[PDB]
Amino acid sequence: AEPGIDKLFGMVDSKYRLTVVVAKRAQQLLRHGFKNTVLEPEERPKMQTLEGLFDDPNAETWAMKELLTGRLVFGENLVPEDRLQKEMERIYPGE
Amino acid sequence: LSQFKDETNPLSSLRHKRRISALGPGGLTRERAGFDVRDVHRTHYGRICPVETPEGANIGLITSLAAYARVDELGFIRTPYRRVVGGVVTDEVVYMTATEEDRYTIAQANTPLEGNRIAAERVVARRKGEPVIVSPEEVEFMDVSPKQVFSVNTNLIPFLEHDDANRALMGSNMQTQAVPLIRAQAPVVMTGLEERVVRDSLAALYAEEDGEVAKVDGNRIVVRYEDGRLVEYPLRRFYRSNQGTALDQRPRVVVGQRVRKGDLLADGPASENGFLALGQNVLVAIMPFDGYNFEDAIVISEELLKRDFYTSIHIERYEIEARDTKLGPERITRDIPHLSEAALRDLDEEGVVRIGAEVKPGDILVGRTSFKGESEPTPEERLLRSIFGEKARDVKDTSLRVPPGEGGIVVRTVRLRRGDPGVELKPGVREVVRVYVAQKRKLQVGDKLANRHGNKGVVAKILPVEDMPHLPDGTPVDVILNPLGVPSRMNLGQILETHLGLAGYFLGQRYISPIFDGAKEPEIKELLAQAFEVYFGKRKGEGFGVDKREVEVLRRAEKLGLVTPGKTPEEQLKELFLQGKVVLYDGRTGEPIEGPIVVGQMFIMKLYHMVEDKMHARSTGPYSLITQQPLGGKAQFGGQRFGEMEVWALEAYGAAHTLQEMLTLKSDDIEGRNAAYEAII
Amino acid sequence: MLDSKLKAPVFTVRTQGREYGEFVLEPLERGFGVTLGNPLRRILLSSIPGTAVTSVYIEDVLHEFSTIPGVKEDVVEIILNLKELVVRFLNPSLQTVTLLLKAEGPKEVKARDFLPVADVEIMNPDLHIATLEEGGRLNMEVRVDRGVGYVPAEKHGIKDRINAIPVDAVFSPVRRVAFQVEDTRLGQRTDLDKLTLRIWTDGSVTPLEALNQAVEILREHLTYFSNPQ
Amino acid sequence: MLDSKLKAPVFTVRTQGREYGEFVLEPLERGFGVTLGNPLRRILLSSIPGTAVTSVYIEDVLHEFSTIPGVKEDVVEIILNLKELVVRFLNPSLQTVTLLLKAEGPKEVKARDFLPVADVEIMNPDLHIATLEEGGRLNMEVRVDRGVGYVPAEKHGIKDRINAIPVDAVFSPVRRVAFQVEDTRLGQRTDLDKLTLRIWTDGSVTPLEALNQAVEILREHLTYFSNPQ
Amino acid sequence: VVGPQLKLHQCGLPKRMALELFKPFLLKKMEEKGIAPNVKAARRMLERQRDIKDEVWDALEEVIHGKVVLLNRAPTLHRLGIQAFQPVLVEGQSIQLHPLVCEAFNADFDGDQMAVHVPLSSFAQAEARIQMLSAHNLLSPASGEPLAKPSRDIILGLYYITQVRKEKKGAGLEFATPEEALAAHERGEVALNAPIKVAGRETSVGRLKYVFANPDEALLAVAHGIVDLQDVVTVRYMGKRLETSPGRILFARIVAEAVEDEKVAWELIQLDVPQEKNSLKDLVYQAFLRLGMEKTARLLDALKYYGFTFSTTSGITIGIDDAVIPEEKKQYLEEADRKLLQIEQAYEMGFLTDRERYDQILQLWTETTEKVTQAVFKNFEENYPFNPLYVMAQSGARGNPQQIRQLCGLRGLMQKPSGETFEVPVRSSFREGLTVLEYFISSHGARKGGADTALRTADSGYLTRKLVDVTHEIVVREADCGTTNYISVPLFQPDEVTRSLRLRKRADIEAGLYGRVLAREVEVLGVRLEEGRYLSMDDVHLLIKAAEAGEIQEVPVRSPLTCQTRYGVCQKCYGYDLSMARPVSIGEAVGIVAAQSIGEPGTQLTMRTFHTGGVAGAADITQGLPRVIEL
Amino acid sequence: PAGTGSDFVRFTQVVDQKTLKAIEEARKEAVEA
Ligand SMILES: [Mg+2]
Ligand SMILES: [Mg+2]
Ligand SMILES: [Mg+2]
Ligand SMILES: [Mg+2]
Ligand SMILES: [Mg+2]
Ligand SMILES: [Mg+2]
Ligand SMILES: [Mg+2]
Ligand SMILES: [Mg+2]
Ligand SMILES: [Mg+2]
Ligand SMILES: [Mg+2]
Ligand SMILES: [Mg+2]
Ligand SMILES: [Mg+2]
Ligand SMILES: [Mg+2]
Ligand SMILES: [Mg+2]
Ligand SMILES: [Mg+2]
Ligand SMILES: [Mg+2]
Ligand SMILES: [Mg+2]
Ligand SMILES: [Mg+2]
Ligand SMILES: [Mg+2]
Ligand SMILES: [Mg+2]
Ligand SMILES: [Mg+2]
Ligand SMILES: [Mg+2]
Ligand SMILES: [Mg+2]
Ligand SMILES: [Mg+2]
Ligand SMILES: [Mg+2]
Ligand SMILES: [Mg+2]
Ligand SMILES: [Mg+2]
Ligand SMILES: [Mg+2]
Ligand SMILES: [Mg+2]
Ligand SMILES: [Mg+2]
Ligand SMILES: [Mg+2]
Ligand SMILES: [Mg+2]
Ligand SMILES: [Mg+2]
Ligand SMILES: [Mg+2]
Ligand SMILES: [Mg+2]
Ligand SMILES: [Mg+2]
Ligand SMILES: [Mg+2]
Ligand SMILES: [Mg+2]
Ligand SMILES: [Mg+2]
Ligand SMILES: [Mg+2]
Ligand SMILES: [Mg+2]
Ligand SMILES: [Mg+2]
Ligand SMILES: [Mg+2]
Ligand SMILES: [Mg+2]
Ligand SMILES: [Mg+2]
Ligand SMILES: [Mg+2]
Ligand SMILES: [Mg+2]
Ligand SMILES: [Mg+2]
Ligand SMILES: [Mg+2]
Ligand SMILES: [Mg+2]
Ligand SMILES: [Mg+2]
Ligand SMILES: [Mg+2]
Ligand SMILES: [Mg+2]
Ligand SMILES: [Mg+2]
Ligand SMILES: [Mg+2]
Ligand SMILES: [Mg+2]
Ligand SMILES: [Mg+2]
Ligand SMILES: [Mg+2]
Ligand SMILES: [Mg+2]
Ligand SMILES: [Mg+2]
Ligand SMILES: [Mg+2]
Ligand SMILES: [Mg+2]
Ligand SMILES: [Mg+2]
Ligand SMILES: [Mg+2]
Ligand SMILES: [Mg+2]
Ligand SMILES: [Mg+2]
Ligand SMILES: [Mg+2]
Ligand SMILES: [Mg+2]
Ligand SMILES: [Mg+2]
Ligand SMILES: [Mg+2]
Ligand SMILES: [Mg+2]
Ligand SMILES: [Mg+2]
Ligand SMILES: [Mg+2]
Ligand SMILES: [Mg+2]
Ligand SMILES: [Mg+2]
Ligand SMILES: [Mg+2]
Ligand SMILES: [Mg+2]
Ligand SMILES: [Mg+2]
Ligand SMILES: [Mg+2]
Ligand SMILES: [Mg+2]
Ligand SMILES: [Mg+2]
Ligand SMILES: [Mg+2]
Ligand SMILES: [Mg+2]
Ligand SMILES: [Mg+2]
Ligand SMILES: [Mg+2]
Ligand SMILES: [Mg+2]
Ligand SMILES: [Mg+2]
Ligand SMILES: [Mg+2]
Ligand SMILES: [Mg+2]
Ligand SMILES: [Mg+2]
Ligand SMILES: [Mg+2]
Ligand SMILES: [Mg+2]
Ligand SMILES: [Mg+2]
Ligand SMILES: [Mg+2]
Ligand SMILES: [Mg+2]
Ligand SMILES: [Mg+2]
Ligand SMILES: [Mg+2]
Ligand SMILES: [Mg+2]
Ligand SMILES: [Mg+2]
Ligand SMILES: [Mg+2]
Ligand SMILES: [Mg+2]
Ligand SMILES: [Mg+2]
Ligand SMILES: [Mg+2]
Ligand SMILES: [Mg+2]
Ligand SMILES: [Mg+2]
Ligand SMILES: [Mg+2]
Ligand SMILES: [Mg+2]
Ligand SMILES: [Mg+2]
Ligand SMILES: [Mg+2]
Ligand SMILES: [Pb+2]
Repeated sequence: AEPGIDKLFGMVDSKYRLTVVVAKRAQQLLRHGFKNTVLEPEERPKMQTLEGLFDDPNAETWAMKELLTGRLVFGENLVPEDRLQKEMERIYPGE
Repeated sequence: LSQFKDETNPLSSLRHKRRISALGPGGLTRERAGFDVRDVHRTHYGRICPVETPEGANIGLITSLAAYARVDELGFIRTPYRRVVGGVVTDEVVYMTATEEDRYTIAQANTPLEGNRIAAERVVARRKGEPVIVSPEEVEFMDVSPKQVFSVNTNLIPFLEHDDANRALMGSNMQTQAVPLIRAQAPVVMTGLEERVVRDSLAALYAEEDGEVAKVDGNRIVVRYEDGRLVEYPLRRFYRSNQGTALDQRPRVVVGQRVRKGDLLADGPASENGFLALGQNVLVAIMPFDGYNFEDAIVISEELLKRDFYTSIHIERYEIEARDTKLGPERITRDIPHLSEAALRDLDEEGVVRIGAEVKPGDILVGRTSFKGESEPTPEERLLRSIFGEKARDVKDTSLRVPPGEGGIVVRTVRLRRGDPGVELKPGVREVVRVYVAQKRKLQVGDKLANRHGNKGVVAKILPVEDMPHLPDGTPVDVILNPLGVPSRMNLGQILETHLGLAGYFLGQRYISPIFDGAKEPEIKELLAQAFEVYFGKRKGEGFGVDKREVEVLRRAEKLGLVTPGKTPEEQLKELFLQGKVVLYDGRTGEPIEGPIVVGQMFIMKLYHMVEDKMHARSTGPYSLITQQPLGGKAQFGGQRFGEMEVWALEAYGAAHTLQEMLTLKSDDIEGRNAAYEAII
Repeated sequence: MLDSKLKAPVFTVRTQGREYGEFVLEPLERGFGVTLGNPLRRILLSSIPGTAVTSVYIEDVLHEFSTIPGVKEDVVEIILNLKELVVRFLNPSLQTVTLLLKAEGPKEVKARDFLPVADVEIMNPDLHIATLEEGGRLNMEVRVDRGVGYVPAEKHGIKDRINAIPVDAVFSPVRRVAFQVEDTRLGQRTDLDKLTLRIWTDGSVTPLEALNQAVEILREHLTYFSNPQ
Repeated sequence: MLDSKLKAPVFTVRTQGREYGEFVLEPLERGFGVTLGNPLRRILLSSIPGTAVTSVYIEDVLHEFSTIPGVKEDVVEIILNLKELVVRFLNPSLQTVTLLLKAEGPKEVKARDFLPVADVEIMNPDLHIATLEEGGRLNMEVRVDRGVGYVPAEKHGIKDRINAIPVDAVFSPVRRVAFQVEDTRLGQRTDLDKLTLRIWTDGSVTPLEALNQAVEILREHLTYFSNPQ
Repeated sequence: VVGPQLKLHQCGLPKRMALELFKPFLLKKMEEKGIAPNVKAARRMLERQRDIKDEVWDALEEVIHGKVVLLNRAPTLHRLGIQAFQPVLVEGQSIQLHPLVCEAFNADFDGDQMAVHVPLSSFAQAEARIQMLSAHNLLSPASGEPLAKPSRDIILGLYYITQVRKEKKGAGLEFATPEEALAAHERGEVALNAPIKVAGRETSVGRLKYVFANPDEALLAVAHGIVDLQDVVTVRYMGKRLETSPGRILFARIVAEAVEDEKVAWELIQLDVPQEKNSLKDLVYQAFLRLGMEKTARLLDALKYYGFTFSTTSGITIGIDDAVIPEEKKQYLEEADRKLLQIEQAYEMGFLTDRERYDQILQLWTETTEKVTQAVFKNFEENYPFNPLYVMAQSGARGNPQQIRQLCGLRGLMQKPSGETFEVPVRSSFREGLTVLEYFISSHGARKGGADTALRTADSGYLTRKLVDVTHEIVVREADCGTTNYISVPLFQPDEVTRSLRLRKRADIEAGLYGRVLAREVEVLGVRLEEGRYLSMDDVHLLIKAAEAGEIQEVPVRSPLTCQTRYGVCQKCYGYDLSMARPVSIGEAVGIVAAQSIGEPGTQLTMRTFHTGGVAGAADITQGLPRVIEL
Repeated sequence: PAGTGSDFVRFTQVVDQKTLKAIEEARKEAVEA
């Protein structure tokens, strides 16, 4: 199946919520620039015609590969709705 | 009450022709009705096959009459019945009305008969509708034969007796789906109507009266009758059946041959030598593979394709019209406006496609040029044309292209231009253009083949002759059938056919097994007995005895209970062979298949691909005029339907967006699908 | 050499013509005859090279589904018969040879009717191409190639003459393989495998030749086990 | 070299310890991974020579099913434990070596207890033969041989000392063989066999070594097809 | 078409189909690569088949990486009617489906066609491959029972491997005692008398002869030809001297390997029996709870593989000499035959009413039939343990008790058009000829069955419509609903035989307490089932076992019937079953997940007349779907 | 309204510790003069 799906399931209060986090994480993983990632240097994502997945294959395979680690933060009301998008653009380049 | 002639093949046309249905006029029965009409009433005997009805919504409503059944003076189905005055049975016959049959004590064919003498005191008869043990002295009438109880389409099944009536139905409808193979072949075992079927149907060409043959063309056989006359007999070379299958008469008579009145000069679409052939005899091993023949899946030996075995000639017919628009006539010229000559090649004849040209999906089959907008030109498209070359042909490219799916090689074309001969061109129709395309459909994964007993499966894997199950002597098996599809279904008859088939392979002969009166287990075991010498006898003389493998499988077999412990391998394998199974070695490992596996000659047919098999797949395309949902037709595949049942599926899961998109971005949101594509782009 | 090695495999051969050829080889230690015969059988059917009709061009015929006047068989039955034709050319320089033939009048066009080609031979002379009648014109060009395995006429799509029609290519010279492992009592202990495989061949190559090539394909494959990583 | 030959077998190895050793090799044309793996498996189990206990003689014990005083285990469990013993000798001269051992008193007779034999080594020292108690006398002679495959103690029936009891012969250094053929993609053609066989070994020899010897037994067997007769 | 090596996780979808479906995604990708300058270009590039540089396939292949597609079946009966897989692009026309999931969508491969959809948005993709993936929905919304299991061919494989044989018992070898008994029947077995598998209680000579030290030692001997797998040998596994068969030992490993917690692999497996679909099904459910979800998925294909493999070698096939006829059939027939003459002479006089005759005769055959059925099997059970036919039926693989009966023994009481069954049975089996009238007599009941399927293949949403119309809004959105009004589930049932309490059946209770939330505490066998605790099937196994001893008669448990959340249902009240096995996850469409589980089985239920029966004398109740309606 | 449409989860945002510090930096800036 998929990597630590159980581990993931356990990290949320509701099944359907985990899907919302991943999807929203995959959203910004592309939009603000694909290099908005917490895990990258040594052993993060990888696809084989070269090891080229490092740049842009699947967005959420990353989201999941990240959330499975302890750096993200998914809350009900974590960072005020409109100022988040502003700060993100300010800090993440690649357009 | 009238529909397209079902001429998938000869039997189908013959069976369709003699079919009965209550659905009709209005004065006669409709659809709220059926539970007592749909059942097989008692009187249905020699009158209507129990089994031949459809499988589903229509059942009992549409039924085909029995073999010997004839509608005498006013439509009451009468069946044959011979007379038996006293303990004497006669060769005289009364076509009897369904009502008068109640009046008498009738008996079944299966009653020991010395000739005119009935032979056993308490022998069965059946009064009107109830099975009854009557005495030889009351037996007024007897049944002509088992054949009268069923239809022509059903009587063709080998040992029907051993098959669940439920599944023999599938068998009878399977045959109606039989597609003529370039390599025709009559079954290794037949019932007895194969001949009569091709002859009464009008497949093969028969000789009127006796004579000699003059010329034998691929196109004509002008025979010379001895009466001092000679007639040319054209042969419908490659004509288009309503259903696409090919109808060709291949001459079976050589130059200068004295013909016997009534003998095949040419063969019908699917006959071998006057004998019906809807499939091909093929050696088959009946075991499990690496799940390749999982529920009902069949593994096929690549070796079957090397020989043009299951290949069938089909003919699709594409057509296009030069229409008259008020914007301007649609010309049919070799001018396809926007981009290349390579694409033009095969359209050779200024316009139409050149005969004998291989046409792959997308190539131009015929070219057409219609006008661009509805009434007005285009401001943005005006500038572009000007920039690189203002003067351009301001006409649209609406040319008949090959639909996704496949084309073959053009074989014939028709063009009804102005000044028509004696044709009816419709209004607006400036001129029509037909293009016939033919393609060799080889047996490929996804195709469905099935034997006359209802084993209907689909080809899941084409194996390299290199590794499938192989016999002690080099010959490999063509098809590997899963056993698990035999217990549930109840048709041991296929397993009875494979055995008798095994004998016919080493005995080099074909047999005929009637319906309720045919081969018997002891007779079969007898022929196998003769087969053992051809298979193992040559083995003894050719120079070698038994394997480590051969002996190994014997051990596990005696521990099984198939071979009497103690007897010698030679004698042991005979016992084991008579049982219908022989030792097979896994072509991949070379090691045996622990335990004897049966193998033999089973008649398997290939079924016709309906227009549904063309693997539909649609990305973006047309849209209905009023309802704004996805619609196909000619080239762009129609969209699949997402039904409530399917809706609930998604509703059941948390699939919220997935369900939203099915309703909005995929089918109906005008603005949605638009921004949807571009977004994805 | 005298004891375990001279007790080496006595490869005895028995071959008739170019088609059939038995091959015996014993003694062999436990379960080896099988071990050998099987791979060799797997090679004999797939890896060995061959020759078969790859394309055909008939006088006035434009596609495969036509019928020629004065010719009983239809073009499809003839291109079928051509797949049955087994030719044999002697060396590499002969990659693609077009065999030529033309016959008229009441004749049974047989494979011996093709005009002789210098390095090429036809093992299948009496095979039957057609039954021409009076006024029967048939002038064709059938191509022939050297390849391996089965190649659908669809896969190659051969193009010598635009009105030509490709044929399915089947090249394994080997028609069928078979192998038996019968016990042999050589004096000490009795468990002794005795391998003997029977090879059949279209004539293009020979049983013996085929076997040789086969064992080579396996040797060459055992070599591929050299550079670890 | 660049096209069909450089596309040659990439023999990749993974071996941890002398026991387990995976062996991958791809690409391979149609149905070859299987064609190779199978014979190699048939060789790895039977031809790779080996060494294992073939007979045992206990001090005062006469039958196979007896129990020795001061010795918890029974002769059947001991002769069982001996099948677990893996020895290794250096040259032909060593066909049959009887390993000697004798221990008394509260001791755990381990394989290191056997008196050293000059041309033979015991890889299985700490293996556990017995748990002796007071008045625990155990003096035995365990034979050892070099053979191939599995030989029931019934089939050989070894006879050094009349009260002796034969043991089932486990001579293959190979414990178990495992081969898989999974598809792999090389560009244009997707049908590609990819062989990878897993070899397990007692420790006497190594997976890699075993594989080598194996391929050789097959090579040597493919040359036995040389002199007709 | 079945794709045997495919993993649950994936499905083979034709490249040609993938091209059209994922065209836009492909177009763009073409521009990212040198293949096409722009979209319009890329499009024309693909407008015709002969024009595609194989670099395009590599583009498509790369596009698909990671994305998944949805597949749909003819009747979409339950949520699993649609599943998500990873496309593995393949040649040609057919779609390659995994075998395990063929249980979920009711699909056989004689011609069923499956549809396929493409989730577009990154969101749709997320839910589709996270919560809608086939590997993730393993258990069913109807019963906790596994939906995806080694179904037909795999059982068969896995069964044959694990089975022990039994042969000829002549010389009375009951070896557990003499030392001379060991020697003698060791020698005698070597001789031609005692088998390797003899009933001799402790160890038939087959165990006497061979003892295997390490695990592997056991299989090498097999490879060399000493031990068949199904043979009874002795072996020394961890800490035990276990007398268990080659095969059984191998199976133990297969699982032990599929999941490397070897000891946790032995704790949940019974090698004490041939592996049936039930032992297997159970194996999966355990594996699931016990280890982890995905690790269970590995074990599933582990089985799927060996099952397929062992299967082909076992060489089970079907010849005519396989369905064995009992020698007792001729007796039971005649004995019942002559008894039929008594009933006649008893009538010929004037004793039995015209009716009495009939009902008495049917009784005769209903029993005689039933008699040869136990007979035939008793034959296979005693004489041929390994009959290809019978084995398929005992292994959870394929075959019906009533079906085998129609081939070997006899099919015997067909009913007339109306329903009044015939007076005369069908004396034959399919082995020998089911005669003409026997055939025609048989034909009647065939149509009724067919007529019944047609009225029903009609509307499948009928029943499941009503349930989704009155139930869709119902969804789990909660905090523990604090209203504890509760329901008490019974463990004992009253009237079949008038008044005799009885432990409810095994399953029925399972379906009443499985994964429910205790309303109040319960001190049962020794353990204290705290309040609010979700009761696992293993707890639902404790309660029954306690009711067996006699400590509980009801069970306080929360439920949908007593809910306080108006348009919703809470976690504690729903219970356990998400397709998953933990509590229910908030936001689950429970309303429809219920409406479905009930709309599918309904299709198996009879369909004579809705407000059932027909006015005639005294027709008293109503069975099949007609009643579920009435209810 | 049932699946992810659940107002319970319709709203849920995601963070990187990097964007967490960035937003408190925005709040820090709120201190005037
Ligand atoms: Mg995983
Ligand atoms: Mg965690
Ligand atoms: Mg970065
Ligand atoms: Mg990694
Ligand atoms: Mg790297
Ligand atoms: Mg930015
Ligand atoms: Mg009608
Ligand atoms: Mg009216
Ligand atoms: Mg009626
Ligand atoms: Mg049908
Ligand atoms: Mg009379
Ligand atoms: Mg007459
Ligand atoms: Mg009657
Ligand atoms: Mg009388
Ligand atoms: Mg029927
Ligand atoms: Mg029926
Ligand atoms: Mg007839
Ligand atoms: Mg003449
Ligand atoms: Mg015509
Ligand atoms: Mg005739
Ligand atoms: Mg056929
Ligand atoms: Mg033309
Ligand atoms: Mg222009
Ligand atoms: Mg018209
Ligand atoms: Mg006009
Ligand atoms: Mg033979
Ligand atoms: Mg013959
Ligand atoms: Mg037979
Ligand atoms: Mg002989
Ligand atoms: Mg002779
Ligand atoms: Mg088509
Ligand atoms: Mg299209
Ligand atoms: Mg649909
Ligand atoms: Mg000779
Ligand atoms: Mg000779
Ligand atoms: Mg000779
Ligand atoms: Mg060997
Ligand atoms: Mg050839
Ligand atoms: Mg001409
Ligand atoms: Mg022409
Ligand atoms: Mg030369
Ligand atoms: Mg050459
Ligand atoms: Mg000649
Ligand atoms: Mg030459
Ligand atoms: Mg020369
Ligand atoms: Mg010797
Ligand atoms: Mg010797
Ligand atoms: Mg070489
Ligand atoms: Mg290259
Ligand atoms: Mg390289
Ligand atoms: Mg390379
Ligand atoms: Mg390479
Ligand atoms: Mg490693
Ligand atoms: Mg060694
Ligand atoms: Mg003792
Ligand atoms: Mg110590
Ligand atoms: Mg020395
Ligand atoms: Mg002690
Ligand atoms: Mg493999
Ligand atoms: Mg190494
Ligand atoms: Mg596969
Ligand atoms: Mg595999
Ligand atoms: Mg694959
Ligand atoms: Mg297209
Ligand atoms: Mg199921
Ligand atoms: Mg379903
Ligand atoms: Mg179907
Ligand atoms: Mg969306
Ligand atoms: Mg999963
Ligand atoms: Mg559930
Ligand atoms: Mg369910
Ligand atoms: Mg005892
Ligand atoms: Mg005896
Ligand atoms: Mg006994
Ligand atoms: Mg022992
Ligand atoms: Mg014990
Ligand atoms: Mg064992
Ligand atoms: Mg283990
Ligand atoms: Mg337990
Ligand atoms: Mg038990
Ligand atoms: Mg369970
Ligand atoms: Mg659990
Ligand atoms: Mg868990
Ligand atoms: Mg295998
Ligand atoms: Mg009795
Ligand atoms: Mg009276
Ligand atoms: Mg009366
Ligand atoms: Mg059962
Ligand atoms: Mg009867
Ligand atoms: Mg009570
Ligand atoms: Mg009761
Ligand atoms: Mg009672
Ligand atoms: Mg219970
Ligand atoms: Mg309580
Ligand atoms: Mg209490
Ligand atoms: Mg208590
Ligand atoms: Mg209590
Ligand atoms: Mg208490
Ligand atoms: Mg209490
Ligand atoms: Mg208490
Ligand atoms: Mg409390
Ligand atoms: Mg819980
Ligand atoms: Mg528990
Ligand atoms: Mg009680
Ligand atoms: Mg909770
Ligand atoms: Mg009443
Ligand atoms: Mg009643
Ligand atoms: Mg401030
Ligand atoms: Mg301030
Ligand atoms: Pb609640």
